Amino acid sequence: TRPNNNTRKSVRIGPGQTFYATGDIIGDIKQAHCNISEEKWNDTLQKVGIE
Amino acid sequence: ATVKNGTVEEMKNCSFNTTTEIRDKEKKEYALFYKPDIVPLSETNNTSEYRL
Amino acid sequence: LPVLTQPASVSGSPGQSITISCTGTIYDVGKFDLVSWYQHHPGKAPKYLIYEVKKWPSGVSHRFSGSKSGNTASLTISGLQVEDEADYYCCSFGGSAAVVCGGGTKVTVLG
Amino acid sequence: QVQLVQSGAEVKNPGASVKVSCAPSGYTFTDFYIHWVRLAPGQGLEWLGWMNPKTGRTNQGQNFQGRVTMTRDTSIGTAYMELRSLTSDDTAVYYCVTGAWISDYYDSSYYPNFDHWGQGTLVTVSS
Ligand SMILES: *[C@@H]1O[C@H](CO)[C@@H](O[C@@H]2O[C@H](CO)[C@@H](O[C@@H]3O[C@H](CO[C@H]4O[C@H](CO[C@H]5O[C@H](CO)[C@@H](O)[C@H](O)[C@@H]5O[C@H]5O[C@H](CO)[C@@H](O)[C@H](O)[C@@H]5O)[C@@H](O)[C@H](O[C@H]5O[C@H](CO)[C@@H](O)[C@H](O)[C@@H]5O[C@H]5O[C@H](CO)[C@@H](O)[C@H](O)[C@@H]5O)[C@@H]4O)[C@@H](O)[C@H](O[C@H]4O[C@H](CO)[C@@H](O)[C@H](O)[C@@H]4O[C@H]4O[C@H](CO)[C@@H](O)[C@H](O)[C@@H]4O[C@H]4O[C@H](CO)[C@@H](O)[C@H](O)[C@@H]4O)[C@@H]3O)[C@H](O)[C@H]2NC(C)=O)[C@H](O)[C@H]1NC(C)=O
Ligand SMILES: *[C@@H]1O[C@H](CO)[C@@H](O[C@@H]2O[C@H](CO)[C@@H](O[C@@H]3O[C@H](CO[C@H]4O[C@H](CO)[C@@H](O)[C@H](O)[C@@H]4O)[C@@H](O)[C@H](O[C@H]4O[C@H](CO)[C@@H](O)[C@H](O)[C@@H]4O[C@H]4O[C@H](CO)[C@@H](O)[C@H](O)[C@@H]4O)[C@@H]3O)[C@H](O)[C@H]2NC(C)=O)[C@H](O)[C@H]1NC(C)=O
Ligand SMILES: *[C@@H]1O[C@H](CO)[C@@H](O[C@@H]2O[C@H](CO)[C@@H](O[C@@H]3O[C@H](CO)[C@@H](O)[C@H](O)[C@@H]3O)[C@H](O)[C@H]2NC(C)=O)[C@H](O)[C@H]1NC(C)=O
Repeated sequence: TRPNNNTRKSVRIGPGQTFYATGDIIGDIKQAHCNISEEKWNDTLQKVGIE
Repeated sequence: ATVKNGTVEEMKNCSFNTTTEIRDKEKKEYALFYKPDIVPLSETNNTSEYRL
Repeated sequence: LPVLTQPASVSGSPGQSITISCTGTIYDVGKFDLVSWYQHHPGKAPKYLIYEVKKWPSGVSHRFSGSKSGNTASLTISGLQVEDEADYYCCSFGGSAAVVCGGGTKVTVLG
Repeated sequence: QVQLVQSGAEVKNPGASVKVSCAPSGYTFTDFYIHWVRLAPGQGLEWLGWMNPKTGRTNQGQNFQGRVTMTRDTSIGTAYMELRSLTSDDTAVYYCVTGAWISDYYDSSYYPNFDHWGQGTLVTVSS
């Protein structure tokens, strides 16, 4: 997950075409990441080692 | 806009001079940019100057 | 600010009841299950007695039943006594990046 | 249990500025958010802004942008706030209050949960 709540900030750049960019970021800044289950990954390591 | 000692890898705010839809009315604009993506313009003391 | 609705001064005798509705807009109140009330007891600073819409912070009887109703937060009160006289606020999450509250309902308990 | 204290009363003319200070105890200063609220004589309370002891990032209510100001320090462990352009209305008492727990991996600043409250700050303004 990315907990920052990004928003779009749209500009018109060059004739008849539009650039998009990250806008003024709302809320408090937080750090993006991933999450995995420690018990099952360790068990899966335990099951892989025999192979 | 930098949490000077944060355990964080935030994105940077800079600006730039934008050529509007008409090619001879230039105008400034700004937008954020994720931190790896931009290279400093110079390896010198040009701590202001930045480029994609 | 968009102050929420609140029945201002409805009340009864001991053992009577009131009903509350905290209506905002379609964008603020019911987006998350995060609603809090604060009891401005007369003569002392406010006090914390609703959490998570349907939970009480500390050990207190769950008389003031919590319910989710989307655009408005509704709660039912019953089993009161004369000593329950106090002013009860209601607060809710209010979008980027703030909270909003109501006008406060006082239990003007009679007798 | 948490011990919380505010600065005392203050006197100005209407349209002036006010400053409020707060400092908690019972928990390490870097682990909780700090908020402020205004308590009228019966009108709905105004929530003004939230404060982060770690960062200089703060937000304020839709009434107060451009009007409020806030700073904080870590070593002494104090929270500060400043509002400009006071009114006869905001003779209402201001309350420092402790917010929710701080997390890096998910956001919790906007949680409207207040567990510890101060004893009030009464700014005075009159014609
Ligand atoms: C991915 O992944 C990731 C990972 O990496 C993740 O993340 C994650 O997530 C999760 C989920 O969300 C989360 O969780 C969270 O948490 C929080 C917190 O945490 C922890 O911690 C804590 C600590 O403490 C502190 O504070 C206090 C106060 O509060 C104080 O007193 C203390 O002292 C501390 O302080 C400081 O200082 C010190 C000094 O010494 C130091 O040392 C330290 O360190 C600090 O700093 C803890 O405590 C907790 O725990 C607790 O709680 C829980 C819950 O509740 C439980 O379960 C447990 O058990 C515990 O309990 C306690 O109490 C009891 C009573 O009875 C007892 O019995 C026991 O024994 C104990 O004592 C934790 O662990 C939290 O908070 C949260 O929760 C909340 O919210 C919920 C909803 O959501 C609810 O339900 C609950 O209930 C809660 O609420 C509560 O609380 C709050 C605060 O805390 C408040 O505000 C409210 O109002 C309430 O209140 C209550 O209580 C109180 C007391 O406390 C009272 O007073 C009142 O009256 C009432 O009653 C959650 O759980 C985590 O955090 C995270 N992590 C990180 C790292 O970030 C993620 O998520 C993923 N992803 C995604 C997407 O998600
Ligand atoms: C993550 O980041 C996103 C942004 O990317 C953010 O979403 C935005 O949230 C804000 C709230 O903070 C939203 O603001 C609302 O915008 C509407 C737009 O109104 C227009 O459009 C509607 C629908 O098309 C029309 O019906 C309307 O007439 C307008 O043309 C505003 O209407 C909202 O203002 C009202 O409600 C506010 C309270 O929510 C009041 O403060 C305000 O005064 C307005 O109330 C008045 O009007 C009401 C009727 O509308 C009336 O009943 C009341 O009595 C009062 O008189 C509000 O400003 C914004 O739209 C969101 N943007 C997008 C793209 O979704 C997320 O909130 C953010 N999430 C988190 C968790 O941070
Ligand atoms: C990213 O940086 C740029 C500047 O490099 C920021 O834009 C500028 O922000 C300042 C401060 O808010 C603006 O100045 C203010 O203008 C209002 C006008 O009402 C004035 O009342 C204030 O006292 C202050 O002077 C400035 O106008 C603005 N630049 C432009 C072209 O509008 C931008 O906000 C930064 N983004 C983030 C997310 O920090």
